[PDB]
Amino acid sequence: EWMPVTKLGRLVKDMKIKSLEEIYLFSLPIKESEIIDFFLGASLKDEVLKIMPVQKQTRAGQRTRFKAFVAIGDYNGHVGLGVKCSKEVATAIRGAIILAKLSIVPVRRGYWGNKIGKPHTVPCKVTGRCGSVLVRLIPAPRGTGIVSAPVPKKLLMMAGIDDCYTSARGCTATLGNFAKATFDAISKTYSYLTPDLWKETVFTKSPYQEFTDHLVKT
Amino acid sequence: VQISKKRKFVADGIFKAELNEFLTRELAEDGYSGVEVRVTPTRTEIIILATRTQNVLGEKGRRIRELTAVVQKRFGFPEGSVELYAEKVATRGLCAIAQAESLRYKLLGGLAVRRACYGVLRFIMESGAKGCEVVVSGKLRGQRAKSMKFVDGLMIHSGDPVNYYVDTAVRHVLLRQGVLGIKVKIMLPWDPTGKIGPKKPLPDHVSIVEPKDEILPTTPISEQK
Amino acid sequence: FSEWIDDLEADPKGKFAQNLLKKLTG
RNA sequence: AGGAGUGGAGCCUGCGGCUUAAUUUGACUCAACACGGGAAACCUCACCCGGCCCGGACACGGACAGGAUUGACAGAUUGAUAGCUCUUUCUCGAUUCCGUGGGUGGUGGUGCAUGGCCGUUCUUAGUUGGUGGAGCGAUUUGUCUGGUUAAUUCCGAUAACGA
RNA sequence: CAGCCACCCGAGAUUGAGCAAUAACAGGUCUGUGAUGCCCUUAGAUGUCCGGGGCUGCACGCGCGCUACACUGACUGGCUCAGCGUGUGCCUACCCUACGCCGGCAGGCGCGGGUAACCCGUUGAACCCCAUUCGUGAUGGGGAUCGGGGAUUGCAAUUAUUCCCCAUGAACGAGGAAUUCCCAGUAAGUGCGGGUCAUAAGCUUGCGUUGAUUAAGUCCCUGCCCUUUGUACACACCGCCCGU
Repeated sequence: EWMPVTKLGRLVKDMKIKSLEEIYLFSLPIKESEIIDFFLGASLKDEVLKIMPVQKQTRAGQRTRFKAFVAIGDYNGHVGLGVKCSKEVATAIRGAIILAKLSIVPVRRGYWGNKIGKPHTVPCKVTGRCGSVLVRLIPAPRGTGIVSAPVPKKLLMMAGIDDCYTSARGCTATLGNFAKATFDAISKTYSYLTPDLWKETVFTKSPYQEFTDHLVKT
Repeated sequence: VQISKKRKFVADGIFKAELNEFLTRELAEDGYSGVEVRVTPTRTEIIILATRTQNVLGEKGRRIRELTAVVQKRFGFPEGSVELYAEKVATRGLCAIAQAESLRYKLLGGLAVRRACYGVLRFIMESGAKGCEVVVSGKLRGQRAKSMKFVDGLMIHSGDPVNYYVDTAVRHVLLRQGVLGIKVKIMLPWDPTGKIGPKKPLPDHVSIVEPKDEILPTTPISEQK
Repeated sequence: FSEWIDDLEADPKGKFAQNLLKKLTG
């Protein structure tokens, strides 16, 4: 049984928030994975990208921890990446799944050429950066699939991107930086100002303001 | 026939040790956990605790009678004054001997030693113990031997509470490549009214009863009876 | 299942290290 | 500050060189050398000699039902009272003998393949999660400039808080 | 503030130990293991059997204590007092000590006091309050080195290992550079029960016993820790590495 700890968690549990998009619209930090389980926890698939043993030198031996890099996301419009380090591999994977749920971002999908049907690719060329690793996503024609390395391909497929060209530069052999750079590129899709987003924003009531009475009275 | 009290006490302790050694060498395959002794005027009974009661009994109840005659013949006591019962443990989770033997017989049968250790740790933590550690030492991968640990919960290692709050069990697994040492430390939880754990708390633990919320009086309001 | 996880934690940099790390997910 | 007073100078288990058959070794700073709870004729005896039962159960071959040990005084003599081995054959009744092993036992080795137990770091005051913050990351903070305490003991400061 | 230093009071204003964390050492123990793996085994043995056989053998130094150096005491006795505890046996024969006598000694025989604080024992132990010598010493202390006499568990005590009397008896004026352990019933001097053991201690342990001034501080000689810092070390300075 989920007992919310934050105001956003209370609003989500009490069915005051009707989708993840109202939370995204106000950039509110999601600090409970149960919110993500509530909103997408019927289509989310997890995948451990890597288990990496890191070591800290000590007086009488090397202390070894394991870092789990886990990608998550329903294969439509949402993806997250989580990196968690712990002394136990199972605990690391559990923490990484929780962290990937906490970092799920909306993915903007667009059209390569003409706009028949549902969006299938990235709206424009986006670039993500992480420690000398540069990952570029380029819109591709329908039916080409993901033209990428396996590590960015996993995240692009979990993001719902049907087809996309990619370019990589740097030390992509470091899976963590590669994954974080492609996650940055994916998350920059909705932060890009395209001419279809020039329409003035019609501000609405924030969840904390539109259900302030419910929070007070519950 | 009789001897002074100190010598009789040490002899009874020796007999208890002999009994426990023979039993743990015999019935550890049947999930043997522990033994105890009761003494009545001119009579002595010995009780056992083991997980699989039907397996430890055997067929026709032959093993109990056979072993009883064995101990009666071993220790030279007056015949017919020894009887051995058939009892099961309160739980196999909070007993260090039982879980040590479970790990032992998971190890002998052929299984990744760390899988068995992980399984025993999970079984302990679903049993409700306040914490444990298990150490499996020996030759696992290669010719060198590295002692290997697993801990969960919290364990205390000092003071008087370790006398009753911590149960210690050391055992050996015999393997074709070598002998594996298994040490198990279990921490019983604060368990009054049932004595599965200690009836007394940790001496450093102070608990405060919550204040009771009552209506603060304003004026004397009494009713005649 | 957890057999690979457990045998990996015994020897993180042993002979059976890349094999087990790959067997976890690849 | 010094106090029993150290090695000092005879006589200690003890160690180290110690021929001889072996003076046996195991253990070289504190963390070996009155240690192995070691003041030893015998159980401390491991090591130098001659005998004691083979502690040999499956396969396969012998006199194959009479196969072979204890039989105080003399004789074969590293015991004449161990017939231990002899021309003689001085005694239970067939579980005694030999060969490829076999299951055996070795205070025989490897503690530098392992257990457990102990010593030691270290009986000082150290050690580590969870959530949060920082870093791409290994990691870091918490676990600190100070005061205080026997003490990471607690104050206090404080991106840490709570353990 | 957390605390510290004094005083009133109080038995006590810091009693002493036991346990004692991460993570480790190729530390020790295959001579505890009937816990043991793999080579050495498989009778020309790698055991109890005679115990017959030995660390009780020697040209010097390191390594844990006592006697000693005295007029700080050996010394005749006048003596008044301990604590901890093992103690007559389902193969466990080995037990601590009084009545009468003998003998300097080891012991003896009748029941023997012991299922316990009844028995040892109001544990009549060490120094000192005194009593001849020494009155300032190599001797009477140091009997440490060689004679001879006895008993109780020993099949055997030779290399008297084990327990008493007689005499010839040796440096010994603060003991080498250099060092070990020490804070209040404490360093020490003394006896007792054990692991020792067939009575068995020069070791250790535990116990009392009479019992002490420098010390209430600090970081020098010695170390361990912490922080900063440097690193080409990470098998981690017993590292790494250069050239002939």
